[PDB]
Amino acid sequence: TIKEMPQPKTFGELKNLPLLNTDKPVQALMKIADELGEIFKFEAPGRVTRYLSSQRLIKEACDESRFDKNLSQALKFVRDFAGDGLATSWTHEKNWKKAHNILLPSFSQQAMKGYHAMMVDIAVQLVQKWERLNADEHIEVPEDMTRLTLDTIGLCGFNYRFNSFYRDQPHPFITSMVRALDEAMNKLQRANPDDPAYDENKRQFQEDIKVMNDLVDKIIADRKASGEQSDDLLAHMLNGKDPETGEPLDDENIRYQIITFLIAGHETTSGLLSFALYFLVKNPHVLQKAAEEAARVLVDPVPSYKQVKQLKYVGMVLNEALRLWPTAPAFSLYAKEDTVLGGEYPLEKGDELMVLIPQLHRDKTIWGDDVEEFRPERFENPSAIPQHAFKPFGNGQRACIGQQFALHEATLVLGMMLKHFDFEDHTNYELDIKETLTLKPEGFVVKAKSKKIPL
Ligand code: HEM
Ligand SMILES: C=Cc1ccccc1
Repeated sequence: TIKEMPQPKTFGELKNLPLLNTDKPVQALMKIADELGEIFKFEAPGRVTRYLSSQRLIKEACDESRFDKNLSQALKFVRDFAGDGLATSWTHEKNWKKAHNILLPSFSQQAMKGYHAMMVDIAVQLVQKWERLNADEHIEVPEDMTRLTLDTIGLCGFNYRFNSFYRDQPHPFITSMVRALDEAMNKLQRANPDDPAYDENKRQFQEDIKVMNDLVDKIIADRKASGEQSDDLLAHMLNGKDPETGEPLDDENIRYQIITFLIAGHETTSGLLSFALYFLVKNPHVLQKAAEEAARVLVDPVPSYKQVKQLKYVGMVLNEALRLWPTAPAFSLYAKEDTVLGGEYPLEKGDELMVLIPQLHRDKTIWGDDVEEFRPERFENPSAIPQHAFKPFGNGQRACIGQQFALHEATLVLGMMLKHFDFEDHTNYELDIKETLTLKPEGFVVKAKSKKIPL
């Protein structure tokens, strides 16, 4: 029979809404889940969702015959500049399935072999930056990781160089994309959005949408004009046809895909590299085992695709960082039809669910009692992990299309970092996780002492 769902504290007619009026709402929801357990109701004026934390319930939420992707309010705000690109589209929009089918070959593990050389171009620029630091300078870790991931998406995707390692202030496009994301997220905690206080925000948002559209629309038009034949993401969208409908993407949807790759991939991936290096410096025995593998495998001056696939322990480090702090920490679902969740929670068609990934990844019934320890070896026998226990890239057809790109990039870069430098947590850095659409260890800094191995 039916179980009644717990609910966190309420604020009269505002219901639970003021609980998300905080700088770190994911971390606040994790503490609620510790207090209330695997499922709790969350109400706001005019809306409700149910937050899920256990593998037992999230295995069912991941059944695509019963639940489909919902656009969170954050994604609906991002949609104002990401349009109907893949991340901010409903599964029922025609341009979702058309873009999914056209793009999927461009994102496969096999496709990584053609992106590898340009990933090494940007990775070598990061290593050279660090080798050229003076004694006792330091590294700002998320900032350098983000320079790397943005430049790698831009080059590998569309043959465009942001030249982030040549700058203090980013390329105008980046400045506009970052200020537009930041406005979209700030709209989630704005009590009176038509107050004159926000006139300048409005004006600045429209200006940044035009900067992004103008740049990306020109890159697409320049490529079509030159007839330059390439195999990059832009090439495949200009050339590719959906096998189902037989149609290509139009130029406006190509622009939205390019903007989408930039915003979906830049901070997720740079957060994964930042959290990985954080956990290595805080666990020197794990750092040592990952550095030994990098030295044994990366025997040439430039890593090859085949070498990066042999950095097995580096891969487990990266999975263990995604376990503890998955950098896109939540995703939303709706019930396609009335159904019962977990034998005891009846749901009506349209009812929303939220998957709280960091909490899923702390389920002691899956991982055992040491869930807060950073132990990459927990990924040595991955066939033993039950279904839907480990969800940093989302679920099903609406899972991350960039997963192979992100992990090849992060394994290559973290392997080169461990081959080339010893690392010092010179400030005994205290973890402070800043939340935007993604998670970052804010202010994480290290010193890197060169092992003096040439490139
Ligand atoms: C470690 C890094 C990354 C993480 C943790 C991550 C995480 C996720 C998650 C959780 C989703 C599902 C969102 C939802 O259900 O609402 C998603 C979707 C998506 N991501 Fe990633 N992502 C990463 C890197 C990337 C990269 C590098 C790209 C592009 C190059 C990319 C492109 C996309 C796209 C286009 C979608 C929407 C796919 C669809 O719905 O068809 N991501 N990602
Ligand atoms: C479009 C932004 C985004 C960010 C994280 C995951 C998926 C998409």
